[PDB]
Amino acid sequence: MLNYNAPTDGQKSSIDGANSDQMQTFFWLKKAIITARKEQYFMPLASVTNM
Amino acid sequence: PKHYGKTIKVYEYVPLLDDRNINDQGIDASGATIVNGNLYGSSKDIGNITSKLPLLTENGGRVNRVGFTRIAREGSIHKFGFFYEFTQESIDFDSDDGLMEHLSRELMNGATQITEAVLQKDLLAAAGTVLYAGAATSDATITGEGSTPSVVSYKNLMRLDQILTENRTPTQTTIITGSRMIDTKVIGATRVMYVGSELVPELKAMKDLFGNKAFIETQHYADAGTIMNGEVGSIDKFRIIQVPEMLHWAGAGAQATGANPGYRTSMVSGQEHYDVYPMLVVGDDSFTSIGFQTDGKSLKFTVMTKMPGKETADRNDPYGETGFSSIKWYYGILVKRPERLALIKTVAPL
Amino acid sequence: EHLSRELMNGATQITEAVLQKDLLAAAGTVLYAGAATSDATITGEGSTPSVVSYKNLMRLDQILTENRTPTQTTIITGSRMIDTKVIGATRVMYVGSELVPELKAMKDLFGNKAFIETQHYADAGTIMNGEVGSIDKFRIIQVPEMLHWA
Amino acid sequence: PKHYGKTIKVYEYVPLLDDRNINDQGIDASGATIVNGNLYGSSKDIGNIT
Amino acid sequence: PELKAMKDLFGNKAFIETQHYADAGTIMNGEVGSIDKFRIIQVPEMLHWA
Repeated sequence: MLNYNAPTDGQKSSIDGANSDQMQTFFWLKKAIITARKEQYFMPLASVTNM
Repeated sequence: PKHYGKTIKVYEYVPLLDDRNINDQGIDASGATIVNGNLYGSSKDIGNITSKLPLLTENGGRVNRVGFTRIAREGSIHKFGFFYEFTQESIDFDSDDGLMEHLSRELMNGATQITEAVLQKDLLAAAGTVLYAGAATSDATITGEGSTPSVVSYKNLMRLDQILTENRTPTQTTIITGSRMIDTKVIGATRVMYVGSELVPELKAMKDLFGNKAFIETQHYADAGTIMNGEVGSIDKFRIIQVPEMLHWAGAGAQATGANPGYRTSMVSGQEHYDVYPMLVVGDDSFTSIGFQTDGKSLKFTVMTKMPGKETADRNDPYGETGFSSIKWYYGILVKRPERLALIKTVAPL
Repeated sequence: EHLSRELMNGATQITEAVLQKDLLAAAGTVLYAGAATSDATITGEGSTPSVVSYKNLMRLDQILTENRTPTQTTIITGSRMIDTKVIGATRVMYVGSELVPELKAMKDLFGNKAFIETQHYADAGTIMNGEVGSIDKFRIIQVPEMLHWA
Repeated sequence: PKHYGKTIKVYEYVPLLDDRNINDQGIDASGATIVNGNLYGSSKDIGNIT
Repeated sequence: PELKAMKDLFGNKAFIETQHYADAGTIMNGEVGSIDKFRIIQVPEMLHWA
């Protein structure tokens, strides 16, 4: 039987030969995880003097 | 979607100043090449910061250079199913009608329970932040005998809270201010933690730093507060939820001698070993489910039923006296931020 | 877009660190916990470890009172709700994340607990950002990015 | 009711995943016959479930 | 009496009499108190094995 076994691992699909492999094995979300800016406590305390 | 394999991947972008950002683009203030690109890692030393500060003269050429990095994640899906079969005489001559309804109901309930267990074990396996009670460093080192038994304590919960706060994990709940009724006390807990039914007595026996009772039951703060489903109490900053079907590792602990003071044990290969219990904490946006042709749901169940008759007639059975029923589904999980999952492994009293 | 965002975030963080280290360097009144008289004399092993205690905070408040430093906060009187305590903390203190367990485990002169959590006085009071509690005259504020000598 | 003797009887249907469910209709994932029909009893062991 | 002499995990009094929670609650007939999560009812004619 023609089987899709585990192309990512050592196993290969039944239809694929010695010189072939699957073009698309995974899927991409396109939405990246990001980290927010740190908070700062000391900056609001300062008062500005013009130079 | 279809025709894309059985895997989903995603990128994560590391900030500039973390230790995970490793590269060779660095150039220090003197202009010489340097090993690390980021100015300084997650280091709070004043000496290191002073040494590695970016300073400029009037003419600044090729003085300070930086770099960046990104990380990738992945997850996969699997397939499950089971079935049963019967005859026509068993249905026609049986004492009570409606047996098929009972069988179908039990089949569906079993399927749902198996789905829940499969999800829970994956969540337990994929935990990122792990603490071991006592002096243990792994599952095999967990024991209830010796100078330091592997039992959860107040300081372990405090350390878990400190780590979660450091990871910038969001808080689930809000604090509770007191009411006017006598014998009612305040509880400032802001996170939710799930425990099994076996660990509750040990939590009840816990004491805080000053020897007072640490486990506050729900009847104390039921007024002026909202009680979650299955909640049993609150310790420190966590609110305890009791899950009926919480799983555990049996026999994963160290070998048990005759000096056992009353903790649960199990027999593995003719030898007695201790048990390990999860004490799980799940943060917000930690994971997501993968749905394959589920119409926007986590699970979709497919059921096929064939009754006895001409459709079941075959070469092996020319009369067609058999039938069956089956059910199957797809499941998979993707973990985005593993650090938001927390776990505390400990033994439980008998 | 990602590169520019991370660049700006790093710039802001660096400026915050520089301001904090300058403020720490420019301190006028300095107390050393324990019997230490300098950084090299600070130690954790011996008859008297150099760990903060109640008397050090009392001395700091006394020195600030002698200096005629203005007060930041007013006291809090009791509330009607059960299990609510009164606090007369008057000044604001910034500590790192590492010192919080030590502050929580600290006890006063007579053996009782000194640290008072925010849940007790949240009613009939205002809670500042990143505040863990109040000890004696000071209200403790936890700053994630506090710098330490190593 | 009258004319039915002196005895009353009823049924109770046990769930699929109980330990009281003892039967011979069992085939494992490999395909070989096994003693127990229910997948697993009231066992919370992760190893056994896996 | 044996229930009244019982001690809890910390060594304090486990038994709680009805006069404490008679207000803001309904006292069942024959109730003498409460221990843990059970409400104790005293039956005059409880039988025993001798």
